[PDB]
Amino acid sequence: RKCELQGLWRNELGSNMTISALDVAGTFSGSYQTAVTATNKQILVSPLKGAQQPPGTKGQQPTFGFTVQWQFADSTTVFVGQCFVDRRGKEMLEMAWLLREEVPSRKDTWKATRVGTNVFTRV
Amino acid sequence: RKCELQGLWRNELGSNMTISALDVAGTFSGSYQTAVTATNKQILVSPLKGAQQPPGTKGQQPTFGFTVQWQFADSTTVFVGQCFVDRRGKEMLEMAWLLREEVPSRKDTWKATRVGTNVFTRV
Amino acid sequence: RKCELQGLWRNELGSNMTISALDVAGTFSGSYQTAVTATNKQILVSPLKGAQQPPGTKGQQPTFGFTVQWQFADSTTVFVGQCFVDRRGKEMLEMAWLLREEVPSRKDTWKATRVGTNVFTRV
Amino acid sequence: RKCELQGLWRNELGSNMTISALDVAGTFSGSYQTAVTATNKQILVSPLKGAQQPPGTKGQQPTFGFTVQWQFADSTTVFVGQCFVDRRGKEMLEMAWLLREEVPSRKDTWKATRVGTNVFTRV
Ligand SMILES: O=C(O)CCCC[C@H]1[C@H]2NC(=O)N[C@H]2C[S@@]1=O
Ligand SMILES: O=C(O)CCCC[C@H]1[C@H]2NC(=O)N[C@H]2C[S@@]1=O
Ligand SMILES: O=C(O)CCCC[C@H]1[C@H]2NC(=O)N[C@H]2C[S@@]1=O
Ligand SMILES: O=C(O)CCCC[C@H]1[C@H]2NC(=O)N[C@H]2C[S@@]1=O
Repeated sequence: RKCELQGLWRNELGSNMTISALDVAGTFSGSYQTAVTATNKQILVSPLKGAQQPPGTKGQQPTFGFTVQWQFADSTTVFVGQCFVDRRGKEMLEMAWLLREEVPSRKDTWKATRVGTNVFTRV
Repeated sequence: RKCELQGLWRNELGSNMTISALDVAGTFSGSYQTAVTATNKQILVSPLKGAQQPPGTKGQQPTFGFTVQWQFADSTTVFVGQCFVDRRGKEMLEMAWLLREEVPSRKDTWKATRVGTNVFTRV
Repeated sequence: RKCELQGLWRNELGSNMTISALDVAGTFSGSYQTAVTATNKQILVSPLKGAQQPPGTKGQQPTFGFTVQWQFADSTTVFVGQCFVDRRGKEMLEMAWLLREEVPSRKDTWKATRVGTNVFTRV
Repeated sequence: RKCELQGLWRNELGSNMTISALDVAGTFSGSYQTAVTATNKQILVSPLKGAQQPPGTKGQQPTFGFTVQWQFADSTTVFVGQCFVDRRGKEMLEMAWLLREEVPSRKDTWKATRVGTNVFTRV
């Protein structure tokens, strides 16, 4: 089915992710291979956990989000988004994300969160 | 233990959330009772799914995130953050969030995502 | 003059903007013709006001930001970004933005702010 | 003059800012003394430039935004917000911000932008 989250996706940065089938409650797992890191550590495949809303009846794909638990950094990213299918059946996940760094003190919390967007296409 | 995610939390908006114990992989579930909605629907307790990094050894709490699958809206929120413990042992979760609305077309994606911050204290 | 902000730009949504010459302090003015709106109002050209950092000497273009005072809406947008010149000399402004709605009370501030990204190319 | 931007403000991080009188077009200037920095540089007073919407007639203060050109860093911040007067007449600016780092290449743009919120009270 078009825009099913399950499967292999790639974003404009060259990152890849695999999403599992959805459980009955719309929960899913997956793995994320980022192309880029703000750290200087070697990148390792990392697990993700999320949930997607059940589909409506208006020809629109439901919203979803997940958390990436990076295996090589102390940071955590969450992504939230919605899939779209164009005229030609090409699927795209439009996503926004927040990347949270682990900071030394509460006084540094103001600087801890970066934000961005990604677009994923089906591999 | 201080800053253990498991338990009952409340934010400045008056929202409440319960977080489960962490599984071995640092995955957790929970429920979220928001005080506020951008919709005009009646608020219903909603499930959450997330993951937390394992703790370091520097006296700092690890980062974490989760997804809220709202039971009364087509939207999805993700939250990402870090707990802090003050001089007096009062715990606070410092969080940033993105709220994603389900939009009718890809051309409306630009307007689909709101952003904010919350601070949770232990109930 | 590569990556000189002064001039005419268009982003991926079809929005156009004109930036005036920078004054000595790096402040500038301009106009912004958005292709899209979250309102049901007729879009009208709107003024912008901003500032850019002095160029450094390392071959990297300086960061800059601006505010757009929409003439057809009660909201305000801020854009912040940096210009890049590709291998062929083509200029792109990579920007992130926040769109702030005017809300009826303080309790409503939580839902007031949308976030996104745009890329502009020279017209 | 309740919620008149002109004047002196301090936020929860200890930052101070002075906003000049608004000109007829609602544009303004000012200075910003941040208490905190993501750099290891000595903080220096920095100029801001912004704009505010014309007051409506519904008893709600208009949205506004500004850019801060940090004098001690290569980054730029944009703030966007709205003033509120509480039951006792106390004014608070509820603001969200983006802090854009200058990055060495375009490929690095993804990590360039931090986001957060501040609340200002009249000094
Ligand atoms: O560097 C880190 O702290 C962990 C790796 C973060 C990779 C980021 C980057 N990769 C990607 O595919 N989209 C952006 C948003 S994700 O936080
Ligand atoms: O209105 C909706 O679309 C679903 C409910 C969203 C509640 C928001 C609001 N509640 C809260 O505790 N923090 C903020 C961020 S959450 O998206
Ligand atoms: O609808 C409104 O409230 C005012 C118009 C906002 C247009 C938005 C939209 N147009 C554009 O070029 N980029 C995005 C970010 S801007 O806030
Ligand atoms: O360190 C830098 O790059 C420049 C200074 C940035 C200070 C930040 C910090 N100060 C403040 O009052 N609110 C937050 C958001 S502002 O970007």
